[PDB]
Amino acid sequence: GKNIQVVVRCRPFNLAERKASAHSIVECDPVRKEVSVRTGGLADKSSRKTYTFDMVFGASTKQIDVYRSVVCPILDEVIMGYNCTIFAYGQTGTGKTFTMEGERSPNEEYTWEEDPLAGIIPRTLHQIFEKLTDNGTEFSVKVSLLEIYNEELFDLLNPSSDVSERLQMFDDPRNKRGVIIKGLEEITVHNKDEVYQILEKGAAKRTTAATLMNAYSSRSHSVFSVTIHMKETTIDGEELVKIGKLNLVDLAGSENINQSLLTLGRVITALVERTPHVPYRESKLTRILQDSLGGRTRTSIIATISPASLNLEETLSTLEYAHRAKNILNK
Ligand SMILES: Nc1ncnc2c1ncn2[C@@H]1O[C@H](COP(=O)(O)OP(=O)(O)O)[C@@H](O)[C@H]1O
Ligand SMILES: CCN(CC)C(=O)c1c(NC(=O)c2cccs2)sc2c1C[C@H](C)CC2
Ligand SMILES: [Mg+2]
Repeated sequence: GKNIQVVVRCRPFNLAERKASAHSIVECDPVRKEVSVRTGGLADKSSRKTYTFDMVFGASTKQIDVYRSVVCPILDEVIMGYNCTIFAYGQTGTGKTFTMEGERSPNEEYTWEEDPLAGIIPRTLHQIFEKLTDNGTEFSVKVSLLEIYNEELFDLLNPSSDVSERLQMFDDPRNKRGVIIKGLEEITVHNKDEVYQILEKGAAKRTTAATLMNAYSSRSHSVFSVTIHMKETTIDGEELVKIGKLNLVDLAGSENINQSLLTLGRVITALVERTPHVPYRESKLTRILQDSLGGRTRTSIIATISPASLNLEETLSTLEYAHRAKNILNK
């Protein structure tokens, strides 16, 4: 057994909000694992709504804080031969993509491997090599990026095929939580010095999918997957063979047509209510990620929220959803 761990990350105010002397309606207390939301009142007299999570990260949280506290422990587990998934869930504009992918610091100040704005995916890839290269491990790394837009499936990493070619999926008859995606490419990442270019290619494929599909970056779900095959020779000369898997899933924005997002919510409702039928089959996303939801994968949710009063209602909606999720048992 193990419950799904759910963490909240509040994003900071941006330029416009900061010059507009915006006041945060959100207070985060990481030590009591608590986010408090100002639901009407004033900064003078106020009703507040409070929520407890597995972790909360306030507006001051940096990319390094998330990597150290959330990602390292999960990566260690994938290195031990486990499957793990991290979802980012939240309204458009609250930092899902920032969290999972990150941005470049302006004016070329950093290399990619040192950029403070690097998110979970590049930091993860960089550390896999940095951990396994030096200790005595023979290992391979494959990555894939399967994205879902309007219940069709796209491979965003494959450098020799166009983005507009949809893929097909079927059930795996060997394993039962399982599906085969015909024609999804697993790209072998030979060393840390091939990481950037692989991701750059996918970036370029993203730009075009965006031209072709309306509000692609908001309405699409992406699943970036890393697989590590490892033959470890222990200092005692014993040879340990293991398979680690990590899914990094950047969900469609949750703001109030998206069958996968609808079904995700229904799948979570079913799992926390222990309704005996769980509607996995009702969308591509919940079929692909069936094992992440009441399955054998260690699963974490980062719910991204905003400090601004404008987003009160959607912030509340994110936190209620995220808060339900805590009750789901995986193994
Ligand atoms: N923790 C953060 N620190 C700095 N900027 C952030 C943070 N979270 C989100 N942002 C900023 O907010 C804007 C939108 O974030 P983005 O990753 O596109 O959100 P989403 O993917 O949820 O729609 C971007 O300008 C991004 O740089
Ligand atoms: C900054 C442009 N890049 C990196 C090429 C990204 O947008 C990006 C990622 N970010 C990054 O790799 C970085 C940010 C800052 C330092 S490294 S991770 C990722 C992509 C795109 C790809 C489709 C899937 C996974
Ligand atoms: Mg985004």
